[PDB]
Formats: sequence, C-alpha cells, structure tokens
Amino acid sequence: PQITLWKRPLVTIRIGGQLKEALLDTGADDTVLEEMNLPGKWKPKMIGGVGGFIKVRQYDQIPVEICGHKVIGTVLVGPTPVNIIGRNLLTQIGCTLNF
Amino acid sequence: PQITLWKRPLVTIRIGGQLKEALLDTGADDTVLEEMNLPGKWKPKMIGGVGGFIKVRQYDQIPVEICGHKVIGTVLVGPTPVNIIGRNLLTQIGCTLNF
Ligand SMILES: CC(C)CN(C[C@@H](O)[C@H](Cc1ccccc1)NC(=O)O[C@H]1CO[C@H]2OCC[C@H]21)S(=O)(=O)c1ccc(N)cc1
Repeated sequence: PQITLWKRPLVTIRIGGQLKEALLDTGADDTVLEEMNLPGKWKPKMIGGVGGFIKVRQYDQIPVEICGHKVIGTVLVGPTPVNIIGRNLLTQIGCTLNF
Repeated sequence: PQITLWKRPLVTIRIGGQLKEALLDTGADDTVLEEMNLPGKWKPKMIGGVGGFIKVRQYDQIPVEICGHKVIGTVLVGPTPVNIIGRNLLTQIGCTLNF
C-alpha cells in the first residue's frame, strides 16, 4: 500500500505465534517489541532514544509476518512503550519513503 | 524523491537561519530538535519516547526548510539525541510510506 502520515502508521504483525499492532518507523534502526515471552537464543543490548536507554533482548533470525510479507531478522524485546518495526525489517518488505 | 531505508534517512534542513542534519522519522508524531536558540514564543512540554520523557520547548508556526520544501509547523526543542522530523512536518511535504 501507500500509507499517508496524518495518523500513526500502524500495521498488524505476527510474531512468536501472536498478532500485534506495530508502528512502521523509519527513525528506528532495529525492530523493538514490547515485553513478551519469545523462545530462542538471545543476547542483551542497550538501545537509546528520546528519554534515554532501555535494555533489550536481541533475538536474531526470527520469522515475522508484516502485512502478508514473510520476513526473517533481528527483533529486540524489552520495555518500549510501543511495538516498532525498524529499518532492518522495513528494508525486507521493500518499504520506501516518498515525496 | 524515493528514499530507501538501508541507511538512516538523513536530510539537510534549515531552521532559524541555520543548516542542520535531521532524521525523517515516521515513528515521531512531532518534530524534535537538539538544543538550539530559536526566536519566538514557546511553552514547556513533555514528550515521551523509548527511555522515558524529556522536557522541551514548544514553538508553534516555525518555518522549516526541508529538502527544498518550505513548511511551517510546530517544533519542539530539547535534549533529544538526534534531530527528528516527525509526521507533523512530513505530512506538509507530502511524504508517504510505500511498500
Ligand atoms: C529517536 C529515534 C532516533 C529512535 N526512536 C524511534 C522513534 O521513531 C521513536 C519511536 C517511538 C514512538 C512512540 C513511543 C516511543 C518510541 N519516536 C519518538 O521518540 O518520537 C517522539 C517525538 O514525537 C512523539 O511521537 C511518538 C513519541 C514522541 S527509538 O524508539 O528510540 C528507537 C531507537 C532504536 C531502535 N532500534 C528502535 C527505536
């Protein structure tokens, strides 16, 4: 689709078997999801935004479905206030910004 | 133009007479710039991101030059780690996400 920005650009994703709403976020390097119990190997990481840093669990090579696009990559899990789809996955769905 | 997301979508803006680099940020409701002087009336606001909230100066009706496009809207100034162009101004340049 072509998504305008008058409202937040929210999409449905599926990850670890669960459906979620997430924000398509060109300002995010990495995808970051709210706290959930994902199985798999992970390593700790700190990410910085407005307000400072959060500790996240970094899971590599995770399958995610985003509006019908089946992708595989890194997902960070921790205390973000909103589920965010970052550039690492935006590039896999072929997302561009146009003006 | 159409901007891919392999790299951060960084652009040159002009605000208050000065050239700056900024991030085109679809996950930001609002435009937030690093501490700077700016003429005009302002009022204090809190804005919230990953890590918590920061206190900013809200200036309304500020002209911003973005990639050759002159727009006018709200600019928040404060201790953000990066200059971020949010939807309030992305909409003014006709920006969309496409995939
Ligand atoms: C500040 C950016 C350089 C990076 N941020 C992404 C950004 O799009 C967040 C994404 C975001 C969105 C909502 C809540 C938290 C974070 N937006 C944000 O801080 O916007 C603020 C300014 O306008 C307001 O509207 C939304 C919050 C305010 S970030 O969330 O901190 C972030 C940082 C690193 C990664 N990997 C993923 C996300």
